[PDB]
Amino acid sequence: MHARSTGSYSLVTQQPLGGKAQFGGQRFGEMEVWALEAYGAAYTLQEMLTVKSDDVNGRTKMYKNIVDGNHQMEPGMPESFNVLLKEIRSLGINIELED
Amino acid sequence: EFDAIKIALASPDMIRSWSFGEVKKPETINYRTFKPERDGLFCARIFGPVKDYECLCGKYKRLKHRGVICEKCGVEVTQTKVRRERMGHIELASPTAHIWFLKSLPSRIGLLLDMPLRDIERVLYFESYVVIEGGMTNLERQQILTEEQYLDALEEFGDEFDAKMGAEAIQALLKSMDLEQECEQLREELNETNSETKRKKLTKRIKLLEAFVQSGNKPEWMILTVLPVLPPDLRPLVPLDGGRFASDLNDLYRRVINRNNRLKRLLDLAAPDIIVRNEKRMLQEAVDALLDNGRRGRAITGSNKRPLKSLADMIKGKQGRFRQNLLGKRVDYSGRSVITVGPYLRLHQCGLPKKMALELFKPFIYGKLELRGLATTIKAAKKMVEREEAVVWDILDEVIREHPVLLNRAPTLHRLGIQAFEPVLIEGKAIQLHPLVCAAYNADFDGDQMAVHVPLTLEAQLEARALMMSTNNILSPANGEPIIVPSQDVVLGLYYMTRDCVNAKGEGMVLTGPKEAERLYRSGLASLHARVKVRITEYEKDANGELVAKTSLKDTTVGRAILWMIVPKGLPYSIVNQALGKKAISKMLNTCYRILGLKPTVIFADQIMYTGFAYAARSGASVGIDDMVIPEKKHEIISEAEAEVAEIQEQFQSGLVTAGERYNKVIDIWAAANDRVSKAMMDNLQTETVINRDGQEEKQVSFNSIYMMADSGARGSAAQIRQLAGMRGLMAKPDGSIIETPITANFREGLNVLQYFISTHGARKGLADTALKTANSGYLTRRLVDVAQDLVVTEDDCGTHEGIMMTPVIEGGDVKEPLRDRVLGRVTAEDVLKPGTADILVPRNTLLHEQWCDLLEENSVDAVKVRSVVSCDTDFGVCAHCYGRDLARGHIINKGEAIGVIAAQSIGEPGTQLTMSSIQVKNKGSIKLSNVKSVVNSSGKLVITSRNTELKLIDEFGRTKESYKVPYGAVLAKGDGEQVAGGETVANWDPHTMPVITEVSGFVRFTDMIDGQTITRQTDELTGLSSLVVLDSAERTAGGKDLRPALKIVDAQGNDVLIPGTDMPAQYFLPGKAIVQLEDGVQISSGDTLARIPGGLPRVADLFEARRPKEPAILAEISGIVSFGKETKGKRRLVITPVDGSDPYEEMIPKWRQLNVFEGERVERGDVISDGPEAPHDILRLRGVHAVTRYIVNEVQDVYRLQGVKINDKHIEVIVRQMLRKATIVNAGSSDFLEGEQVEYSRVKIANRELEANGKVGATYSRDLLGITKASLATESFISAASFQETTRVLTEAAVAGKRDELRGLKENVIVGRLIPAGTGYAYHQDAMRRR
DNA sequence: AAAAAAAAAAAAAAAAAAAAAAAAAA
DNA sequence: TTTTTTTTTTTTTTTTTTTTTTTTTT
Ligand SMILES: [Zn+2]
Ligand SMILES: [Zn+2]
Repeated sequence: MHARSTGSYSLVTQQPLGGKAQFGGQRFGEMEVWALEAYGAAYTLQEMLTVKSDDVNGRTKMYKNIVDGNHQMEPGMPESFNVLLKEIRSLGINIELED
Repeated sequence: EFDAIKIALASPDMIRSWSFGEVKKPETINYRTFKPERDGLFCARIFGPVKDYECLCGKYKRLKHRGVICEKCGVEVTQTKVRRERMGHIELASPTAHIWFLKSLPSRIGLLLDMPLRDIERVLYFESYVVIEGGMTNLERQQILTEEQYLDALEEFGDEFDAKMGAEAIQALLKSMDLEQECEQLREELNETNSETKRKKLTKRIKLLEAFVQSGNKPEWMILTVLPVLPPDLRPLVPLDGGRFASDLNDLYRRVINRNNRLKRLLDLAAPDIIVRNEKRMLQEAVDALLDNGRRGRAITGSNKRPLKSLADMIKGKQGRFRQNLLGKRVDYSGRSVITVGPYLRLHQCGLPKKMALELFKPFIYGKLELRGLATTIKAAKKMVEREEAVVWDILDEVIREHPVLLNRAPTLHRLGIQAFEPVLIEGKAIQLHPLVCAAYNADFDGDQMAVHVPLTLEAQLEARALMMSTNNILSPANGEPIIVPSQDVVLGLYYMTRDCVNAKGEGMVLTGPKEAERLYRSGLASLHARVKVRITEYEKDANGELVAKTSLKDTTVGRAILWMIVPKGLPYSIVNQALGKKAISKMLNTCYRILGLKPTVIFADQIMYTGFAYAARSGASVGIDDMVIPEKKHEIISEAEAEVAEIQEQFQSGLVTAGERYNKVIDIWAAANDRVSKAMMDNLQTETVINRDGQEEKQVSFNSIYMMADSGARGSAAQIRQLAGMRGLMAKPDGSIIETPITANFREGLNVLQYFISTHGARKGLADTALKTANSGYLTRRLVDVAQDLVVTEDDCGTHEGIMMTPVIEGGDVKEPLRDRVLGRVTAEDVLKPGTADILVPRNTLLHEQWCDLLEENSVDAVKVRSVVSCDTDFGVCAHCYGRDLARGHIINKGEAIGVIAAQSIGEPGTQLTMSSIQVKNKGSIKLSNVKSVVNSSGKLVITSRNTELKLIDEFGRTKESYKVPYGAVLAKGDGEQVAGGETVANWDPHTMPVITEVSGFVRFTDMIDGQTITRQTDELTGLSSLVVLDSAERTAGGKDLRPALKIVDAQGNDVLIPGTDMPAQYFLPGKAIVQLEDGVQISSGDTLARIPGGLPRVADLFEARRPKEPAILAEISGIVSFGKETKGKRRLVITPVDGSDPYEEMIPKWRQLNVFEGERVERGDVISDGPEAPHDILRLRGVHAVTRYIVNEVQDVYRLQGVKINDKHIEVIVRQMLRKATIVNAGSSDFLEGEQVEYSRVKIANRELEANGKVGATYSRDLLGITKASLATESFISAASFQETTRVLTEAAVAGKRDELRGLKENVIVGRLIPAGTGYAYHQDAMRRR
């Protein structure tokens, strides 16, 4: 038996830890990702891999919704995309969003 | 929210637009106080305030002053998030080369200027030169120079001529090159030049140049002039626990700033040419190491001697951000434990230990708590819940009132391995899981530890309750069978229900209904089962969706009548009036869903579970030693087998037979004895119950527990019960050869040391094979998913008239898969034409579900043209009508729902379950033949003069129920268009030796037969009548080599006999090593001989890879009269001359093969030449798309059917369509794409479609059958490729292409973290698409 | 009969599954 | 005079390339 709701994040990345000796969380594999993709469930996969494993507004506002009793998410965009985008921008690469 | 990401090349104007300052000084932090430095790596005005709304000078900490900058420090008072976002720049005095294009290999720059890489490398690092605007000089424009010949150029051409060195020279070159003239001259060269290497380099150059012209980029942008710099936060300066500051990117930027500042200072001081040369070289190397350290030669070092980290490192490798944080992660609000049953639960609902509920929903409970105001502050609420106070459980029940959750298993093979359920609070420490769904999870209760997740947003709750809900998941995706079939125990109870004992209590009376039947059963006044007439009522829906209630007496068993109550109204009674095997109950569920929809099925299954468990408990179904019976004949049979094997061994000792033959006969007789034992024990088992009938005696089906178990299909099979009672057959050895001595003993008796030892060899081999198969299946499944990640349904109907043809399948025996199964749920492409001809049996573009399929079946429809995904004309997707039904759902497939992933996953799931003469016609019918070319032999029988002939037995109705491949010259007692009795031997032949049967009759003259040089006279020692023997090429002299052995038939006059249909004589040439039997002066009859011519899972994986076989079965490229060519130039040459087309095509063959076709045969293309393994690509390029697809589906279906698992063909259809997405152009036509250019099919398809929509013509193409892995590599989704084993080449190609990457694709949306454009998000995205 | 282009088969190079003390430069 | 750098106290697979052989045309 083991579970976790809100513990510590890993140093290298803001993801839940694993195992029992340290209070981690269950590991979501990529085949589980494919299965989620197999179902039409879209929001579930996004939030699971994003807020249940990051965005400051997403997790804070989720705390506000849940404590308020609301069950709803502003998906927004998880800043890691911005990290990659500006890393590429540092390189001589004109990569950008579009309309 | 938005659409396709756009990539392109950075530009100095773009750079300064993004940047908002220059870091003109290399400082980072004061390191005396903690404030930063002005215009350092950490700067305030350039980037922003470190703290939240606080000027560095501190003039404005107030939110009222938000946005307005100070003046003491010039710092815009704003959140420090701006520091995370604001880029910067560095102005470079000298142009800097972008290392990525320098060593992309193919280097973009080296081949864009058409220059070797070593020379341009030498020029860049300031040890050479390059001519710029050479003009009227002795120096080519592209020429490079060094110091001595630079001085020579200065001497001879110190005038106007200019030659530069370094990145500045390269930038000048890139500015001084023309695009349209280059395209023109290169196109002319491609048109005229005929050197394949030249053609290759030119097509690459032209594709790059025309793409860059299509791009808005400019070539100098490949040369860096202003260097963007990261925002400081993304290059943090972490102070360790002490007076030390450990990111290397800060060091790299400091070094670059120092080098650039020193270069500026030297230029101001005007240092000599060599010093500025060296400074520029060092700056170039610093920039290179900053971008890519180690891409160049010996890299710079970090701490002691270990390499530091660069931007490529940040992006590349496992630690690279794609592979670092876009992969299987860990998840909060997640749990795991071993699982149990709790059968009293319902499939719409699941168990969950109370403690897990407590910890999982802490924020939820806090929200409800502060709503109730039990403890306002969150810390107090945390204290209350961890104390586990009284009121908290009410809150837990409230939140769990409606809040489904996800249950999951580790080896998530197929998608039911994740599933939504409603928790119920259960004490203890284990998760109660519904029984039946475990079978979908294939998760025994050995101790499997399943995990649990919780959705957060109401939309996710909607998805789970609506999509991942067991109610919404009852049928398999692989095919329509209910995945909720009961497995092993409850099936025993139900089998116990619908089985009769001839005489017991409650035998021989009558009842008015099932209710009193249960009453009498529970009373113990009657037996659980006995033949009894009882009135029952059924409610039939034959009317237009209207119930009709009828009633009548039916003979039945008491348990059967008791079961009748649980049936819903719609179903009839005959369905329950059988023994109710696992297959029988499976089709019971199938009927229930197909007639009554979903909710009645759910309720029916729940009650089936409950009642069957209860009555299995009532059963007392046990097992004991006595319950297994060993027939006494086992002793006698074994004695006979021992005597026989001793006799055969003695015969071998007598020398009559060989050791191999001795062993073969021994194993044969042992197997026969084992079969006798199996029959004896099965007879002893099945009908052992022999008892009074209420009279004297009767024998009925046996009530021994083991036969009830086996026949019920609860577990096991005939083989295992055979092992239990009788001998466990013959075991093989580790080498795999079957062992001569079988396992004489049986499990019920003791097993000797040796038999157990050999059985252990076998079992351990099986176990290791299972482990290896598990690993290989996992890897192959990974491949299948990643190749097919992209495909998604995007359109309803392609409006195409074209589809595949579907028919039943007969290998040469029983039909193995009927038409009903293959055609179900699929939209017809062409209407069905019954043989009431001029009958449109069904419309042309309608779905075919079970009622329509049964209509077709009773109509005896044999071949049906149906829509297929491969024939879909959907641009960048698939049409729904092309796909048909979405199995696991009733309605046709819905828009947007992707299918590639589920298809791959379904086909891969059984990867664990896989494994690592003459004919007697049975049926009665008329005779039909295909590929028919026959003749009546001398004896009057029909022999076939066509190798590819096949016999069909047209049944009485008219359909081909039987099909068998007829070899050449077979013996037929009958002919085509005739009647054959069932069980009459007409199909017979001699498989050995290749006949030389003659088309015509006449004298057989020695036309071109030289004796002693070409042929040899070999005398037979048995009879005396010898036969001329033709030698092979090598054995004879070369003089006789060209001298062909030819047999030309002539009439009585000696003139050539003209074969009907042509004028050529009946010349019958012979190959080498041919025994010419007949001699001169003999007339022959027609069809008369002249001479005596002497897999598992890896197989499926290779078929996906489409790997060429060891010896392919060569086919005819082009139709026409065949003919022989040059001889023994390594291979023999054949040429096909079309009667009107163009002959010159020649094909080499290793003539050691047993060839098929004769020299003077006219054939159609795609005709077998050598026989053996058949490649797919030849089939594609000769037969077409349909032929190869049909072969692949047939083979893979055969494999999976052999292993006993059924998968709908559509999954293979889609994987094949993806596998062939690429193609090669045949002619450019009016299009600009080059002749040999390889392009993805959809691109050229839309291109030539629009071009032909105008007055212009389209283009010619040829689809290419690319291996699955190669196809995965060849994908326009570079973001996928970027996360696929490399970044350098991928991003270079993307930038030079500047490809607007479509959100189309699946992993990419996950990688960037945006929503899937497949399910709900698709619809949402369409709104975004509607917005833009 | 001989020169040169093209094929393919073998080989090998690249990728993927540590601390202490002295000298030099700022 | 202080701090940073340099030197002394693993095997397998795949792909890329190059060489030689074979075919063709002059
Ligand atoms: Zn200020
Ligand atoms: Zn279509």
